[PDB]
Amino acid sequence: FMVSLPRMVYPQPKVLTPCRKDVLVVTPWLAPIVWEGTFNIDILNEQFRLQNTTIGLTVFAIKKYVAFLKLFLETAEKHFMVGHRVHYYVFTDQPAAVPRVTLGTGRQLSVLEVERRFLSEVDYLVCVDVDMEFRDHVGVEILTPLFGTLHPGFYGSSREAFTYERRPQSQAYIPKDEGDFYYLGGFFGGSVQEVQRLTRACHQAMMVDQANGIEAVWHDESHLNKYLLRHKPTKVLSPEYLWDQQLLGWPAVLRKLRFTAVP
Ligand SMILES: [Cl-]
Ligand SMILES: [Hg+2]
Ligand SMILES: [Hg+2]
Ligand SMILES: [Hg+2]
Ligand SMILES: [Hg+2]
Ligand SMILES: [Hg+2]
Ligand SMILES: [Mn+2]
Repeated sequence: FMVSLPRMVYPQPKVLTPCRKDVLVVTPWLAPIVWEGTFNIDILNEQFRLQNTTIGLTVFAIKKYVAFLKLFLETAEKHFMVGHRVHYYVFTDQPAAVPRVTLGTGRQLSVLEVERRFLSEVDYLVCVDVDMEFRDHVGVEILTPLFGTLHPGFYGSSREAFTYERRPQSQAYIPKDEGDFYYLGGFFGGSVQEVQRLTRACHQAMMVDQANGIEAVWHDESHLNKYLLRHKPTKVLSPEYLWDQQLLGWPAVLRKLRFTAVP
């Protein structure tokens, strides 16, 4: 089970004072939406460390994308799950091109040239795009059975504007009157079991579409959105977790820019 937390001194939560008055911090199915100010990282760090949590971070770097690995890994070392056990999984067609990045204690990297394995090596899997860089804290506050991240270009949009697959001939089809949020295909995760269930579902849905001669408007992301619509995530990450400052600047609603696209 889980052992007791130790004595800790921190500000008492205020029942009659809203966390944030500018954003939604909980979904209709009671999943928290992670924004700066909603969590006390010291409490969460304690909770996950007491469980000796290991987080796997997977990235695919093919062809010219291998050039993004150095910055990605170096910044992950400074901001991703610092203090916890981390196992990086770099899938690439150029294993010899992977840069030799210096890792902190308790962190390792495996190069897989281009599943069981994940179940016995890590507790959670975080799947992200490699042409990115960490700029601020990305920690255990995101860990949960299944999470999706709000696409920075649609967080304030109506479901009508969401670029979901709109053709009924596709397994990723989502009608104009359905949809909670538009999740990004570049940052999702959860327990190994839940992540594998999601990838398995999308892989099969994509095979059906292919056989039917159709390709979802935004490929994997379209299927990811259909999956999360029908299997509600247990946590939703705010756009703080995947932003593009060049394209979107730095709105007041974002107190931190944690993971961003590289110019
Ligand atoms: Cl991945
Ligand atoms: Hg708060
Ligand atoms: Hg993954
Ligand atoms: Hg899917
Ligand atoms: Hg897929
Ligand atoms: Hg997917
Ligand atoms: Mn990307």
